[PDB]
Parts: sequence; structure tokens; C-alpha cells
Amino acid sequence: RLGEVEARQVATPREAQQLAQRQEAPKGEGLLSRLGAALARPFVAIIEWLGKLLGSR
Amino acid sequence: RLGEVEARQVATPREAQQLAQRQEAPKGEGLLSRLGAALARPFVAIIEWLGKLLGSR
Amino acid sequence: MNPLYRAAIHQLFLALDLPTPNDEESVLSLQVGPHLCHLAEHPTDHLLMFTRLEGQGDATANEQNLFSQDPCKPILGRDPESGERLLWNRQPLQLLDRAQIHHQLEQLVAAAEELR
Amino acid sequence: MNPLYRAAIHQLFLALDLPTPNDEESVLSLQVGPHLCHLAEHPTDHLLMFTRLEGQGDATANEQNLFSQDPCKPILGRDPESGERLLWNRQPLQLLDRAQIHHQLEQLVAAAEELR
Amino acid sequence: MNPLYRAAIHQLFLALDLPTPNDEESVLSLQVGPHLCHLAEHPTDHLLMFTRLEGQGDATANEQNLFSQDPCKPILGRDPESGERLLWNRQPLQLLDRAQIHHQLEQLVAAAEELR
Amino acid sequence: MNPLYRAAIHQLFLALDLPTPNDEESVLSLQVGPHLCHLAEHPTDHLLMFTRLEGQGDATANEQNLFSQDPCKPILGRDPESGERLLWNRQPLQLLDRAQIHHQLEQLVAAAEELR
Repeated sequence: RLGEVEARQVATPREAQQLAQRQEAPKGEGLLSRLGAALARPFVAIIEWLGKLLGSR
Repeated sequence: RLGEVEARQVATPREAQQLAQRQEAPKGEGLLSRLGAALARPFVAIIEWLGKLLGSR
Repeated sequence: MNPLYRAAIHQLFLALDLPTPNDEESVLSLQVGPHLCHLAEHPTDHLLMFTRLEGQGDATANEQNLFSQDPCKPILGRDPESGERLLWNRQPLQLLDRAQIHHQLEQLVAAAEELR
Repeated sequence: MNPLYRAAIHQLFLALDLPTPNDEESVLSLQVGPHLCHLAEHPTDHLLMFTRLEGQGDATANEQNLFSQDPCKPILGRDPESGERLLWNRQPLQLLDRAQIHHQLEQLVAAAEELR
Repeated sequence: MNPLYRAAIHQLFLALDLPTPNDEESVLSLQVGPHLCHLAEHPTDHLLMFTRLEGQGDATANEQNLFSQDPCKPILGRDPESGERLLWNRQPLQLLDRAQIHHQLEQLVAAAEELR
Repeated sequence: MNPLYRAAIHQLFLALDLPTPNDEESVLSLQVGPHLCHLAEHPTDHLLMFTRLEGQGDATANEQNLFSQDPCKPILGRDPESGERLLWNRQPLQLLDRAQIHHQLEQLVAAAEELR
């Protein structure tokens, strides 16, 4: 789209400085091995819905 | 009263009398308790396909 | 010979304008054209009807095995031993009258006519 | 909805330790392990349960579509419109108490477990 | 089929101990426990993974949609057409190895498990 | 300071006709009209940009947080310690041309203008 950004550099506040390095504890590690995986052959309706979703976006 | 299906009583073959009483061993004893049951809210695509199927077939 | 099944046989043979059988044979047979249809009580208080078709394969079978608005729509399977095609429907005797028994028979016969 | 159908569904949900939904659009869906099962009133005064299958097996001609002594033994059919393979049983509403509707669902799920 | 996406899918199915599928309208679906996940190339040179939820609860401006140090942290959006809630993550293909694809899928499944 | 992040920052500031900043601030800021946009490397080799919306609404996050063709489409989350809405996007820093960095900033500012 429109590629003309009217910007000036300003000082970074401490709150944004801390937000830009925010961390979250590692979640659900080892879960793929606990649950296991298998190839799925879902509903024809689900296949069509996947196609319609990926084509609309 | 009369008409429609034209038919006549005939003898029954013994193979047919054997087929008419065939049995299978009971299956799935306690299966619902082992697998468990929960109400499902499937894809709206699944629900629409179910509506089409139960309305047309 | 359970009473409900005997009454069902009597009402069906009245709908077919046939004399009601007098010997309590458990499984009865009616010849509707080339269709040898068999009636039985299987299980108790359930009227089962089934006929045998010629051939083994069928490209219009699994669609016949889909439910429809009519519970009397016959199921198409095969003989356990051997591989003969088989058409069968079943109704609960405790909820039937003469007309619905006749409907079960005519549905079995119509399906035997359509297949394959 | 049909009060008979609602009472039957309520008995089933009592048999499953599940809260009964208040007037849900006919077709309900239950997750029984990996099996997505669907209940509906189809036709009127009848309860139809069915689950969709993926690929393994033969829906054209199989032992599954042969009648046994259990009317709740499901049929393996195929929707010709969508091509989806379905496993379905059906029981009349006026023939269903808690035990019988639980048995219907359990037989459906057992036949689903048999075909992987 | 983009060879990068082909190799990425192959590495993923190797990390999951599964036979690698072929190039055949490759919008793949994997059953990770009770979670149906979908893999696609969207956009070009980007591996996208996503799973559909059933809830309509606390899906707007959640902590899930806040960035973390993990680029594979899934985002929870909603399809305006089907109304479905989708949990998704994405990674550029040209920088992927087996460990990162495994990590992407694992974070997707973890967030899907912790959102019921 | 990572040469990838410093090079991307240099290219972005050249694209904005601004002097390239020094290696002091790890997190930089740009006042694009009413939007205070913060640039950072989080994680390593990932250019993250985010702006804190001064409060516009909560129901706009569902469709906004759904993936699209552009990986730079901003995500609308919420800081669980403040409650204020945060718009943010992120790109891997490897081989980012000037146009792509400027496009990420464009997307962030445009979505901050739109929502709600």
C-alpha cells in the first residue's frame, strides 16, 4: 500500500524497552511425543473448508 | 385387501431358515465407559453437511 | 411361535389375500415374482424380511446402505459363507399394523427390483 | 423438538454423565474417544446415530451390512453426494429406554472401533 | 510444489515418525491427540500451521495474541466467513530445519491443549 | 549489536530519510504521527515492531489476528499487566531488503490507524 511513512526517531520509554524483551516460560515441551501424531483424512467438508479458508486469505 | 404385491406362500429353504436366525457375539461391552463421552461442537462445515445429509437423505 | 409374530403373519397374508398358514413354521417364504422373500421373527418381536439377489459385485450398493426417510429401506449385504447378494429389512412388531407390514414387504420387493 | 425424542436424548445423557442440552437443533454430536457420533430424529419417531469413516475397509460389500440378532448393529453405507462413508444405526423412539439407547450408541461405537 | 515446502513437510513427518506423504493438493492434516492440525504453504515460502477450536470464549485481545520471545507462539484469530476460531503460527521456509518445524507444531498443539 | 539488526535499522532509517541511530538503544522508537512505534530484536535475528493503541476497542481483534497473505499483518494482543492493546508484527532479519522492512513499518502504522 501507500509507502510514505512520516516518522521521526524519539527516545524509547523504559516500559516499551522491557516489553520488547518480554519472555514466556516454555509451554508444552515434549507434548508432541506425549500425544503422538498421525496423518488425518478429515471430512470432505473439512477439506473444502480448508481450501475455501486458504483461498480467501 | 387385495392387489398391490402379487405373491404366493412357498416352502422355505433350510439355508434360508438358518440365515434367518444367524447370530453374532456381543461386542463393545463397557466400551462407552472405557472411551468416555462428551458433547462435541464440530466444524460449522460438518454441521452444514449434516443438515444437507439429514434433509436430503 | 410368539403371539405378535403370528398376528403379523396373519395380517400380512390378509393384506396379500392369501390363506394364513396353519403350521407354526418359524420362517415363512413368499414368492413375489422372481423374488423369494423370507419372513422371520429375528430377534423376538421383530419382523425380519430378506431376499437373495444374483451376482456378487454391485456399483450401487453402499448408496443403498445409506439411511433414508423410510426405515424399511432394505440393507444390501452378502451371505456370510458364499458371496451372494442379500437384501433385508426389519421392523419392531410392537409398533406395526397391517399396512406397515405390507409396506415393509413391498419396500423389500421394490429394492430387489431396482438392484442392481 | 419432539418430546419423545427429547426424553430419549435426556435418558442417553443421563446414561453418559453428561448435561442435557436445552433444545438443540435436532442433530447432536458426541465425542466418544476418537469417534465423532451424531444423533438425530430421522425420520420422525426414530433416533438415528451415525459416525463418518475415513478410508480403511470396504463399504461396497462387507459382513457389517448383514443382519444379526441385534437391531442396533449398524450399517456401513456411503453418501453418493459427498462420497463420505457412514456407519449408522436407528431405533424407534417408543422402543427406547435408557438401557436401549445406551446400547445403540455403544454398538455404533463398537463397529466404529472395528473399522480403523 | 515448492521444493522448500516439500523438504519442510518431509522433515516434519520424519520428526513425527510418520511416512512422508506425496505432493497431492498438499494442505495436510495431522491428528495430534485430540487436535486436528493443518499444514499449508501460505503464503509462498511460508509454512503455516493451524487448528480450529470450538468455544467462542475469550478469543479477542487475549494474552495468546501478545508476542513473546518465541516466534512460533500461536495467534488466535477468527474466520469472518465460517466464524471458526483458528489458532495458527507461521515460519519462513528458507530458514527451517527439523527442530524448528517440530517446535512450531509443538507450540501450536500446546496452545491448543491449554485453551479449553 | 547484531549486524543483521543494525543493517536492517540502517536500511529502515535510510528509507525514512532519517539519520541512522547509534548502537546505544537496543529498542528504538519512531513517532509516526500519533503512533509511537517501537523496533527491537526479539528474539535474535527477528525484527519486531509494536505500537500501544490508546484504547479503541476489543471486538476488532478476532479478524485482525487471523493470518493473511502478508506475514507483516499486525497482531492485536493485550499486555496482561496493563490491559492496553498492543499491535505488533515481526520478520526474520536474514536478507531483509529495505522495502520489506519499510513495508513492515507501513503495515504496523496502517493497522494502528484502522483499529478500531
